[PDB]
Amino acid sequence: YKPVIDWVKNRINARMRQYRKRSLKKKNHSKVIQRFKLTRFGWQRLRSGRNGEKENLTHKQLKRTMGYTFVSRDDLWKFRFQLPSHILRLRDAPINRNPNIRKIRRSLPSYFG
Amino acid sequence: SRYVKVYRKVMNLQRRKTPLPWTPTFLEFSKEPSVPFPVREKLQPAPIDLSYYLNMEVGDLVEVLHGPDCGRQGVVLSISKKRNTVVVDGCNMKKSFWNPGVGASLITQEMPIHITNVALLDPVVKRPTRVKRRFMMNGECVRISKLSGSAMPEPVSTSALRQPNLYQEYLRQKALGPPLKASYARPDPLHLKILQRLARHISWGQGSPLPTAENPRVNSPEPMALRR
Amino acid sequence: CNPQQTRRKQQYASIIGKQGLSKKQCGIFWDYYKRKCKKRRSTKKFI
Amino acid sequence: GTQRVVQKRRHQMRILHPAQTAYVPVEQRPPPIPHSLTASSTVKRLLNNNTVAAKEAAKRINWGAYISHQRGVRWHPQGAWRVQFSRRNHERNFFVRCECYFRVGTYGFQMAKDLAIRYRQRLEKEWEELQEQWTKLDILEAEQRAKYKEKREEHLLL
Amino acid sequence: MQIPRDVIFEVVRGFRGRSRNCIKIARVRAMKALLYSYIMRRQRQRRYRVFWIGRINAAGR
RNA sequence: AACAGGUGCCAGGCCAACAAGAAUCCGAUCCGUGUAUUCCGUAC
RNA sequence: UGAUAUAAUUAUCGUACAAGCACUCAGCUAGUUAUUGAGAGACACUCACGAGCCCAAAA
RNA sequence: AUCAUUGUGUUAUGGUUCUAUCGCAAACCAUUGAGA
RNA sequence: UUGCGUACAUUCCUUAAUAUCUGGAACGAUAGAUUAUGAUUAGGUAGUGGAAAAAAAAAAAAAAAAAAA
RNA sequence: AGGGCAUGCAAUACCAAUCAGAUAACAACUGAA
RNA sequence: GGACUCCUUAACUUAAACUGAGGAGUCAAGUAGGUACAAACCGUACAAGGAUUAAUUAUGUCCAA
RNA sequence: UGUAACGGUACAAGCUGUAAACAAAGG
RNA sequence: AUUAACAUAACAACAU
RNA sequence: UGGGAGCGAAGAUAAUCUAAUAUGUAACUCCGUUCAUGGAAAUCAAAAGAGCUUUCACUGAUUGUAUUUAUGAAACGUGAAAAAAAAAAAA
RNA sequence: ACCGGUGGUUUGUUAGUAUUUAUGUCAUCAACAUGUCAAUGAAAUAUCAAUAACGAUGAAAA
RNA sequence: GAUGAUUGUAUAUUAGCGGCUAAAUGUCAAUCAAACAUGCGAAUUUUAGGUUUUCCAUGAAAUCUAUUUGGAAGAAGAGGCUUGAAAAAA
RNA sequence: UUUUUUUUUU
RNA sequence: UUUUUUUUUU
Repeated sequence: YKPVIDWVKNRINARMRQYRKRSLKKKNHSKVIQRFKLTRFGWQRLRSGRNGEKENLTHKQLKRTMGYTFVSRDDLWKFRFQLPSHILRLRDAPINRNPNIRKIRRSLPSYFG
Repeated sequence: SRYVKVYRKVMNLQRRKTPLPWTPTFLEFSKEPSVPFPVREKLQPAPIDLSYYLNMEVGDLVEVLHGPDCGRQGVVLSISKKRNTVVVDGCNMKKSFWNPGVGASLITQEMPIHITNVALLDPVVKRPTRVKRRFMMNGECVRISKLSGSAMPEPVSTSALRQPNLYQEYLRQKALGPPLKASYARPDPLHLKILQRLARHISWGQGSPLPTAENPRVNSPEPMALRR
Repeated sequence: CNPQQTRRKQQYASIIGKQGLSKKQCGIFWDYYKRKCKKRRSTKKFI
Repeated sequence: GTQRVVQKRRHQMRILHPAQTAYVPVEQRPPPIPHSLTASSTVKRLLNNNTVAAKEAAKRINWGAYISHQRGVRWHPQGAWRVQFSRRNHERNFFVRCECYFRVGTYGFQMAKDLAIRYRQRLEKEWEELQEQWTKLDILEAEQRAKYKEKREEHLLL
Repeated sequence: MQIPRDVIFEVVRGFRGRSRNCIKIARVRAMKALLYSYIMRRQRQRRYRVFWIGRINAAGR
């Protein structure tokens, strides 16, 4: 008595596995994207209390509540996985420590180098 | 289910006769290597020629056991040993095609049948039986049936069973291509001969000018000089 | 993943760098040594 | 497929852009300020501080004294003149790397400069000469080789 | 891992039974053997300075 | 890939009914298809 | 003979130490994978073309 | 370089895993035989 | 009153620095031979980063190299 | 393939509603494959 | 959602190595030295590496030293 | 078709089927 | 025929 | 055989629980695979037009069902492979 | 271009391999026991001679 | 106990979503408040074990909101890191 | 077939 | 304009 392996079966299943594996696609949330807006400037959303009681509120507060506000940077991480399709590339200010470009350089006779 | 597609795809490979022909082009590579080969088992019983053992000869009378032709008698036309198959007249007709010749627009042809699906009829009894060979003192071979114990009749002559194969003719015609144009089909030997004559002057002329009415002459061919 | 592989490698290395070794001499490494020699002989082949 | 939107900034109804300058052709470009000067703290703070006192001090500071019109001679934040002369030779197996320093506290600001200049000038010539000798050496070697080959052939003829 | 295997055997040369041959035991043994020398080579100085001071005082007296 | 088999171990020119060197030098015992050089057959 | 020295490993605030495994050796044994992803102020390599880049399956 | 002697060093013997094929198409290519 | 013992020198000799700022934006260059009074340095759990190795297999680049033979 | 080739694998299925056995007089008698 | 000590302080039997707060050091993640014997105290120009060298520190100077 | 039992062979993981390792010469 | 653990033997030592 | 027909639960996810996914998945019975399955319009489209059936790519993880967890080779349309209305009143 | 006969390639030098049976349980059921068809040697058609020793063949032995 | 709810025997019936039970959770192939065998139905774990070569650079926390807030830091967010410097003669 | 396509311009 | 398919004669 010896153990005989099912090469036919094993190879058949492995080919299927590989084929399936290398055929995948992205997935995005529905509810999430149903409550967000993408713009050139950044993500957009609504303010809470819109549908709530607004009796004890001034005009200034009402106006702001009726408005929109950008999504905080702390929450962007979620989107990475939630909304792979939709990607927002942040663009911060330049960071250059070159003394040559500084205003001080103008008073100097020449440039450092 | 979300696995049918892949399943089928995988299965197809089995039937696939990999590798397949592939013509080359400019800056192009083949993909045949990337095609997995089919899976097969080696250890299996060796083949056998059932035709030889059953004492079944071309032109013999047989009857269909199963299939659409539950009871139908015929004459064996062809036997294939490697496939273990036989061809019986007036039975199992499924292969249809366009008429390659004179007649109707459609013609059918008989298809091969497994040897196992047929049996030899008894001479007198007219029932499926077995046949055994017996050798005489003189070396004469006689085929004797089991049921009746009687001698079998001789086979039909091949000249009578010879028939044309129109399926092959249709395949040969298809291999060439679509039908030719009427205009193009028309012969023109008068101008074809002039073109053929000009072809030799162009090829074996060595750049020599063609003959003219005022100068009907042409430079002779030059031989291959040896390296002294 | 063991002392055994070090012994096999040391043994191998001690015989690889030689010529005119017999089958009885090479031992388990006979195939390897033959492939090495045939590989080496490739440079001497001209059109 | 997928969309990749870039972020933008708004200011006074205008799209903010990074600083950019045009090209100003110049007939002759003056020498730059050595970078080594920045390695100290007095200038480092000056540069790192954007203030009127700094800008005024900058004006007063004489930048022209540290400029050296001689290759191989540079200023060091240690308060010295560094002399650099690096060369390699694998053929002759000779590698040289000068790291001479001329301190100010020993000689002076101008004296050191002068001395360094002189030293580099000297080294140049020295190198030149050495190369010129190596060529003749090579030639000689060649000649000896040829004579040895002829002598070897003599024995075969004998 | 701390020490090569090839060197442990060398270092454990001359020790008692099972400790000159056992990788397991040898490890722990060798570690301490090297540690002690490591530690003592730094303190070797004051132990000789005190001896020199004592001999000088003896002589002087 | 001359892995086509064998001949004492790695053979295009040796056995294998059809082409082609008992080729020369080197070799611890020790045959040795092995190193160096060279010739030839091939629509194999 | 003189001087000197508290097996190793993990957890833990704690060398925690009288807690857990191991007599020794030989063989096997625990971070595998982008035809589908990527630079997001706790760290993100490199090649080609350029307002233009890639080209899917047949072949 | 502490064997005082029951230790250590070298070497040798013993123990010690175990691989010599009895095989290689149903696919493709080339060639040949009778009859259309 | 005047004393003395004591832990730690990068004085000497040999190495190392990868999140944009150590001179170095220097020199050299046919693919870098390691700076002699050179400044800061180099204890480390968790986490993070750089670099050198692991005797094997494949590739149709294992003889234009002194002397000797 | 000249010749020969005990025995066992429960076999009217080269045909024919179903339900035990050498495959069942009606009815009793029922059913997702 | 921390172990010892310094100052202030809540609770407790002005008790306990408890329970919980405000702000400094050490350990955690620190070596060797001193405190007789086992992290927390003093000192350190505090452990890349090697050798037979010089120094005001906690602190010592009858013997073990 | 594929296999199990008994017998023979040299009692055997082979071969074989009481004709149980062969008829080769039909005038 | 064959590594280690393991088993036995021979030689080597004197400031004791 | 992850093919087709009958019947068909649970471990698991939702950090317990209902729906839901797993999955019409596993076990049981039957058909036995290109000589198969399928099929030559009372269809789709909307104001143009395509013209039996079948395979691949893109449209597109778009629309839709769900939500506390997922699932989804959707329809029209484009490219490409293979191309098939009927032999026929009898002798 | 079917059909018969001959040869070669790929699958496959890169991948692999199973048929006999001792032992457990009432049964279902589970299971890789024990180097090779094998003294050794390329060759046994080289294993000679015999009483101790020296002798024979073999690259190597009693 | 032994003239009686005596003992003993061939071949038989009740099958786990169960049967047996003069009623103990006693028994059904010598640890049954729910038996044993098989499973491409390819088993789940806020607990807990293990996690394999060197050298170098840099270098933590035991704090906060929320989770009907826990305890042996579970999950999510915030906070905490490479900023600077430190080389000189009338 | 997918992606991108200045907000400046005497 | 900067290209290209070989049998005549089973």
